[PDB]
Amino acid sequence: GSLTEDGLSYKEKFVVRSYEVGSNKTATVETIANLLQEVGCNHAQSVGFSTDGFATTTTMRKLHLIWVTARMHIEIYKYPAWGDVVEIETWCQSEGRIGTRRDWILKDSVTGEVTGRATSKWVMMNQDTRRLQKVSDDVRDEYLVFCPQEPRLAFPEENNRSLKKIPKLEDPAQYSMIGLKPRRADLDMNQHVNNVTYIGWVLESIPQEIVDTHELQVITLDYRRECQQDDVVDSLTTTTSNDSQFLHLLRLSGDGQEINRGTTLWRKK
Amino acid sequence: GSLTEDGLSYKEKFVVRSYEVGSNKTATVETIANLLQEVGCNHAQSVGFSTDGFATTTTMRKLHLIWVTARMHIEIYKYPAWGDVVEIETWCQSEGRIGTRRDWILKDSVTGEVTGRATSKWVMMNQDTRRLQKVSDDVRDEYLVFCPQEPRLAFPEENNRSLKKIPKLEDPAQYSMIGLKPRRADLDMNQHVNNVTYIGWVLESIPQEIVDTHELQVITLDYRRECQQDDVVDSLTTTTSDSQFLHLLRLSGDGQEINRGTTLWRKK
Ligand SMILES: O=C1NC[C@@H]2CCCCN12
Ligand SMILES: O=C1NC[C@@H]2CCCCN12
Ligand SMILES: O=C1NC[C@@H]2CCCCN12
Ligand SMILES: O=C1NC[C@@H]2CCCCN12
Repeated sequence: GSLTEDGLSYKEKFVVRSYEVGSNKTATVETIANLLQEVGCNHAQSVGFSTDGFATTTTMRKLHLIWVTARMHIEIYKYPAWGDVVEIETWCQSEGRIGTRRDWILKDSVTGEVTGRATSKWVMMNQDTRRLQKVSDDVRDEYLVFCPQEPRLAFPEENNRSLKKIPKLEDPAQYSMIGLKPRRADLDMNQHVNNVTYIGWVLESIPQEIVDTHELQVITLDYRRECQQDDVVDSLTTTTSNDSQFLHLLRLSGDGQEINRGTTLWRKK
Repeated sequence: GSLTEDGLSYKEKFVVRSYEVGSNKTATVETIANLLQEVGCNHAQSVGFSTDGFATTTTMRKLHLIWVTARMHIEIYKYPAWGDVVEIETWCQSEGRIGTRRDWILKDSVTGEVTGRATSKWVMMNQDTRRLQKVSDDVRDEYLVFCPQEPRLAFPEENNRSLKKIPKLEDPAQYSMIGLKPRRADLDMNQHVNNVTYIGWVLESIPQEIVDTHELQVITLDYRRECQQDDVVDSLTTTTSDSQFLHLLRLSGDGQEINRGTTLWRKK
């Protein structure tokens, strides 16, 4: 792993491990998600930002401010096989006072073809109060020198799937997985439930018949609230659709408080 | 990763990843366990055996026979930090008709000091009937050429922790974590619940104040039965003492035993 020649992006190669593959002998979407997070963290380290998943500046730490993901969007064309080398490039861009965006391009190291792409929107919030806030000028200036100043988008299209509005699933859901609880492996270095865990929980309510005959092509997830260590979650899915599409909702098992919402698109294997 | 000069052992280096560390900025025991499994799998690949976690020979596949873990024992002296390079060496040894043993030595790449060690006992069984069998002469001859013929033990000391008898926890347990269920990430490439998941489940019933003030030094686990995708498990722990605990995993319904084990923790 290293920053690229112009220092405005970061690249790193990964060799798919035996325990990282699923029922098809290819990397799972959760293996891909961890690798996206790993390369994002290595990028923050390289330019001096925090490495705790909050990618903070010295000014942000003084003010108890952190970066939090509001939306994650991943599109995989080909899942790498066990032992394959995948190259991932990542970069950040400011979206003015709104927040920041981190993009990723996944490539097969051998052919150089783009096997996937991802985008994420991040908002600033006070860690203690949980209150969101627009990005200050001082913080913006600390980061802008590490970003390309001309737009560089992983999803440049006009009506791309990464910007689609996501509705709230209405009861009754077609399918459900109830009483899901995080274990210590589901928490990060700061005892917070990892965003990759939520991807796994969304996918738990997809029937096994879909998982067996299809491959996940797109997953978009809108994050609303954090799930604590002692929280219990219910994962809800309703079919909305050649391809299959689903609408997802994660909510607390008790009061039904919303944690996440999302959509998936699957293609016949 | 590569087989060593004499071809009777396999070595590989790993750089600790950001998502592999815990609340102490060091690798978790589950990160270590996955790396042990990864290097065991790379060893099987290198000499032509199956890479599905069963390490089968051509004769075993013809007879629907597989290798299954009966006991796992891990001892960690120092957990590697994020970004550190850990070298792991692994080898197998036949234990006659009983079964086979896989050993591991973990080292800090920079200093060369032994930061940890592990041992595992494996038994042969028909994958369909689940009936255990003593190892046939034909199968023994297929893999003896890949093993050191003189004993090479990660735990050579007589009366060592890796051989201790494990009793069954008696009700009431001091602590418990009930209704644990595996998700798809908890299954391997063949839709079976990964052995590393059981290590996580044993540790769920340890109080958080132990986890916060101590480091896990030793974990021994005796495997009795597999947990299916739709099974629900209860993890039970009682203090026996450093701090020591006795563990039991059992089905949430009938109380059928899945696993039993012991842990030893050192104050931070
Ligand atoms: O935390 C901050 N804020 C600005 C400065 C730039 C160099 C890396 C660390 N940085
Ligand atoms: O996890 C949380 N808690 C509130 C905030 C809303 C936007 C992104 C996700 N967030
Ligand atoms: O006899 C057998 N059965 C499978 C394995 C392949 C490598 C050579 C020795 N082998
Ligand atoms: O996982 C299973 N199923 C039966 C067998 C008995 C001893 C080794 C571990 N076991």
